[PDB]
Amino acid sequence: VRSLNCTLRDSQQKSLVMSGPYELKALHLQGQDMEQQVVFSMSFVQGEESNDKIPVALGLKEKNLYLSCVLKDDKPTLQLESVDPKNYPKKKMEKRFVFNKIEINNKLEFESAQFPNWYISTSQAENMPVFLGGTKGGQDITDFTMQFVSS
Amino acid sequence: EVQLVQSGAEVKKPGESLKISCKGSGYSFTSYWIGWVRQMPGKGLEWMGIIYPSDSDTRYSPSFQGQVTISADKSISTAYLQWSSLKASDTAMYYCARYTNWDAFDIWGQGTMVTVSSASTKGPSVFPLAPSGGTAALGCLVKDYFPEPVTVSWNSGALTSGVHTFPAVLQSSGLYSLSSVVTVPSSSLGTQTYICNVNHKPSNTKVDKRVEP
Amino acid sequence: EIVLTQSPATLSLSPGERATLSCRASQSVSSYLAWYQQKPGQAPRLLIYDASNRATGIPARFSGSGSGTDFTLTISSLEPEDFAVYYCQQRSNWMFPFGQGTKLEIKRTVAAPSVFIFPPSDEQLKSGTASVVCLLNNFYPREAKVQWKVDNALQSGNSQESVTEQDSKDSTYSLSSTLTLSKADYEKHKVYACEVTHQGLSSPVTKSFNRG
Repeated sequence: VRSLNCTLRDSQQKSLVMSGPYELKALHLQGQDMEQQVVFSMSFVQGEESNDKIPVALGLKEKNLYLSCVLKDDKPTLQLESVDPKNYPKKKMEKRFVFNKIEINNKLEFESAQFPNWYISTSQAENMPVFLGGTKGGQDITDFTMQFVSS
Repeated sequence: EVQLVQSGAEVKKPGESLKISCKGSGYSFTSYWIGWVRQMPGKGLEWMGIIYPSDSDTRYSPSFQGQVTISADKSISTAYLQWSSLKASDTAMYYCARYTNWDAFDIWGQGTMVTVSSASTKGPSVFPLAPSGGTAALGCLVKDYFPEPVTVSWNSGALTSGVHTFPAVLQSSGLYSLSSVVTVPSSSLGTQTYICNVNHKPSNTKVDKRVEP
Repeated sequence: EIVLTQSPATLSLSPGERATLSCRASQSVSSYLAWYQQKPGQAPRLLIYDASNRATGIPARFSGSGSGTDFTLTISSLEPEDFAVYYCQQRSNWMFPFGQGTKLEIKRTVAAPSVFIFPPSDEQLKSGTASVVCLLNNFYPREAKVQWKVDNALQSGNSQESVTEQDSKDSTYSLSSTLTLSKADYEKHKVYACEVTHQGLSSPVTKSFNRG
């Protein structure tokens, strides 16, 4: 499987950091405090692929932790999940780990492959969790930019 | 079976360095955060820090930052907690625990007791608490030993009913003391032999004391 | 960061009764609240995760509820193994505070202690020290006052007490009080007395001996 190291920032230029061990939060970082941002290993995985929709998995660089989408309290929810390092990453990732990376103007959206029209989202407020949102274009932010990181 | 097994009890003097371990089994150790928790005698739980064994990403509680070092050898599924200079106030039980995406410590180690004191090891002196209603009490006073623990059995473990072995009390001297007592029928004092078996593994002391009326 | 306040500090109930324990957070956070049980002499273990989910192998009599800052742990009908210390925990960003704990103790009928006094042994006396031991056996509640008297004079500072954990079979406590004197001070006096005050005794009880 092919992977790329990268960071993501929402369209209000908020960076993503580890809040605790299994959740991310978004905040305005600049200067030296930018080193706190999470580095992802974005893998290019198997799945329904169209011209502007590319299936990917989002793991934390050098960690057996992946973003995944599951029902929690009957609601589609974003979580960070531990995996066996002997088996990951792989091309055939389980559906809960797959996101459709979609190009929108000069930005990116990450739609859950398991839950159509549910997206990786951030709140306008500072220091709030990254979550899975069923709206795109409301108060919640569903578009991002990607920055490439050295191998 | 998913489990965390910790290293044995430690007895040290202030200023000494120490490294204790936490071994994971029955699961992918590399994939879960490991936390360290302190419990001082008679007190509650205090989180010290946490480490992700895959890349050794470590976070400390502000109360412990710069005072301890948390590390991990993922190749042998082991997390460590270390001090370069122990204090008498570091005397506590230390637990390691697996942290999960449920925001909980789902599996815990058995604990490592760390005793920090300027006292050196010494076996106990054992004295009778002689028997003087239909019930009589008798026992053994196990005095001036260090460190904990001592074990006390009666008649090589054959006498268990009515036995009470008290928690040790640290005396002002820095040495421990405790009593182990048993209540028996007063009519059995002339018939039955009562012996307390005291074992202090740290000093390899074993004393069988005959308690007579 | 946040503080977790548990109440009551000690909850005294009997097997068969319903228990309700409280945990209140100083601020409301988005992390999941968990409850831990620590039986005497054992490591803590997870009971409940995300306020209401029973951990693997936890019996149905345990349930949890709450939201915002107010959380509750309930045991529908207590079993003897449930008498333990309970702690709540909720992560605040990268800090992990615990509540101060609640001790669940067995309430049983009042039981007066059997009191015994033990003079120092001649073997100990030979070494220059005299330890006089007073035993309070199988009493309930735990609260007890033990006063030493040497020739009817009240003693202070020269004794130490130790108390057992609640008995697994009869739910009583036992207590030792040890008076330590030098051999010379021991032989200067005649009557050694241990006076016990407890709820189960109509008046304080003394056990004593005349040296030698």
